[PDB]
Amino acid sequence: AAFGRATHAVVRALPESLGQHALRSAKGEEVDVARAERQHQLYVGVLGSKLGLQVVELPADESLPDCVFVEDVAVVCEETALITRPGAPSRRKEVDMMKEALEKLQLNIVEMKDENATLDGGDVLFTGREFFVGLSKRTNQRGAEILADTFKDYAVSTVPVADGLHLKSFCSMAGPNLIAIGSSESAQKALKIMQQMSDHRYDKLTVPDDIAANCIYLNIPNKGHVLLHRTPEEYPESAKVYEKLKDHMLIPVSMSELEKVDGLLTCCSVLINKK
Ligand SMILES: *[C@@](=[N])([C][C])[N][C][C][C][C]([N])C([O])=O
Repeated sequence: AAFGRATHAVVRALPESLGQHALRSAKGEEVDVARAERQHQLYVGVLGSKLGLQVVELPADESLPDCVFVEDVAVVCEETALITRPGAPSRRKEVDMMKEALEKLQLNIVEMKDENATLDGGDVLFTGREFFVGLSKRTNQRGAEILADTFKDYAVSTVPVADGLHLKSFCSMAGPNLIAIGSSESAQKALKIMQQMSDHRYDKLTVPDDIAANCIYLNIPNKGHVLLHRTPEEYPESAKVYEKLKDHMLIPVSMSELEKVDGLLTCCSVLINKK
């Protein structure tokens, strides 16, 4: 029953249409869809092959350029699964194949139908003891409330998010009571507004680069602490910090191509503890 304990992961293959048609907050370089396919296969390979997780791998839909970012379509807590209503109208038909696959895992599904409420999963931080929900261009106040009710079991608190990002675009959990946090002003501000709002003090793992604050933390059997982090070729100074976490089974994972379209590590799966 440890924080980070998982048995299944839900992942979705990226469509060829992601190369040219995936939403991306800024203009960047060309997407090597092949390279992004490799990088995705290596991501899924760690979770399933190396870490023993049962992986649910959904088929790529071409008409949904962003289908590979499954995090944004669902939020799982305990045995309940909140099916979101993404900020991006064009992204809502990913809900459908995720819904149907969460049904095969026997999860308690609650759907966000409220035509006014929006929520991207990436805007949701779950520390194990409460919820922090980002308010952004993808997630609204009304979306936060529906989440607050689905999991009445947990305290929800909201924090304001800048630019064209998610809350987890600069943070995530690095272990039980350890939030990975970016060094930027925007990230520090966010964290401090989160700190004041809880009846608990979280330890902080501060890293130079905000994007590299987005890692995946798992507590898998016989292994203990496991952490997938952005590779040293990508963010060397951030990898330096993780490297110090000695009781953690550090796995470097590349996400350079998908990053072009604002894809980070957490975005690409939904983690599930089936007891
Ligand atoms: C991750 N959860 C970051 C918080 N989601 C990134 C989604 C990127 C995608 N291209 C989109 O929705 O625009």
